[PDB]
Amino acid sequence: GHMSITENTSWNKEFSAEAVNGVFVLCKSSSKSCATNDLARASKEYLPASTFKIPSAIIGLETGVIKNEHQVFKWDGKPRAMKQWERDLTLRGAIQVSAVPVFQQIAREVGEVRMQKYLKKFSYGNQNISGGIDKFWLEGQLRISAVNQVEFLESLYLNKLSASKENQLIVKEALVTEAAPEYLVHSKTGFSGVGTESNPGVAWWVGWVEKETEVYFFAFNMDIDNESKLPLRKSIPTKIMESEGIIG
Amino acid sequence: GHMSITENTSWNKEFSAEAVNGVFVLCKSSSKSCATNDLARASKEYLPASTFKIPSAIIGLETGVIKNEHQVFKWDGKPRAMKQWERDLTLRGAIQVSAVPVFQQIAREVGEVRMQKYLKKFSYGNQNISGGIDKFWLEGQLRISAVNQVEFLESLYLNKLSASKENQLIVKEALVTEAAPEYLVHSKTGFSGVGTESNPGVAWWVGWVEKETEVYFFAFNMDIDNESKLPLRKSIPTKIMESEGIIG
Repeated sequence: GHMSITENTSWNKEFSAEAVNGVFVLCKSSSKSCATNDLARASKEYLPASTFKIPSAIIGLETGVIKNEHQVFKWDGKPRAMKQWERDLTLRGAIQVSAVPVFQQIAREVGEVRMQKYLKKFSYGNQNISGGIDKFWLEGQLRISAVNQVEFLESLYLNKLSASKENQLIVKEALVTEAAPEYLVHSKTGFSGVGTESNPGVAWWVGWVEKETEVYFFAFNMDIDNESKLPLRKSIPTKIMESEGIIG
Repeated sequence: GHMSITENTSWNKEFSAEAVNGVFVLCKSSSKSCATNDLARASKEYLPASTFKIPSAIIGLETGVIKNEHQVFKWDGKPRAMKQWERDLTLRGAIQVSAVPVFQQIAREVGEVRMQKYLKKFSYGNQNISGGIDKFWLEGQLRISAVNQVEFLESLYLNKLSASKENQLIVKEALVTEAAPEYLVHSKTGFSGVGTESNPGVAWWVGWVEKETEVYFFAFNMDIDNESKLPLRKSIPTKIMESEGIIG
């Protein structure tokens, strides 16, 4: 891209408090003005986990696998890994509750050939989908950096991905997580799991904030080996955005 | 259209509690299953006031007067009737804070001819934009019923208005007023003024609620001659919707 990124070690204060190894990337207006606590980690690539439901939803719409925004994903009554998935869901519903089996079936119907095509068009991380069509974003070799997330979300915000504008808009409405008269957040979490010995998992929070006529893009990730640390994925970025005057 | 509407006089309870003359229309799934406290008033046409900045936004975008969803509406410094308008505004911001001058200006640009044609394509009320190219929906001759509002909003929800799908989606995102996992409200208020004792003005609340995989369309209006009653345009529909198990 044409990203211009400045390291700002003052942000590390928010991480040391809870002994978190992670990165926050925050861009005002565009990728031409980004800041981070850690330039090295900003460009390091991790498993996307549920953040991948953003490209996946757009690819589902583009291919016709998802017929339109009113598509209902019916639950077959068989056990699913979380109780909050054991129910019929809309597209927004499935994204918001990170309904993995819904997106596993989307991925299967999209198929390897089309999936590869679109991750190339989107410049989505290392674009490596190998090893199983219904789990490459969960435990396979797909990797993306915080910098790449921000660039990808900026394109989405601008309707500049190689997808119809209407498909980008549908997926954006599905990502709205806070709506006030002059404060709108689009965001998505992810969590790969707790990893293995000496190879922690990754937790994500990515999105953008529209406050007045200003827009801020963000991507956070952190190493995680314990599920009780999970809420830090939103609290640390929230604190940093508060200190910048974005939130509150 | 094909609306099927049943009168249920029990709802009148939440009106008489407050000495309000008004109507509420509430439809589950589609206009094929609607209910109201008062059939006659449901079809009676009133000034849309700020609820007109839904069709006018679409018209704005369809005509080119609004270039896209990222257009900024620049303030000029000159006073406006309220403080919250004295600032630049996104399309969303202006809808959500209900910036009359922004929309006055949009109407002027679209002009009477284009406005007439589109209000006809949209079957919007009595389609009378007389005596105020920039005032017809606030003081002029334009009238629309609760039933018509509902049918219009369902059209918008389904992307079935005579406008590109993308413009419908742009305006829909601007109407989001509440966003939770599994609960999404799109909505828009209106007021027109306190009028007289003989001829009181009207207050509106219109929109839809997506809950689980269900959708509910609503339109409320009421007679209003005292500004202190203005929040009832929300509390009465809210109480009716709660008792239907909707406000989760």
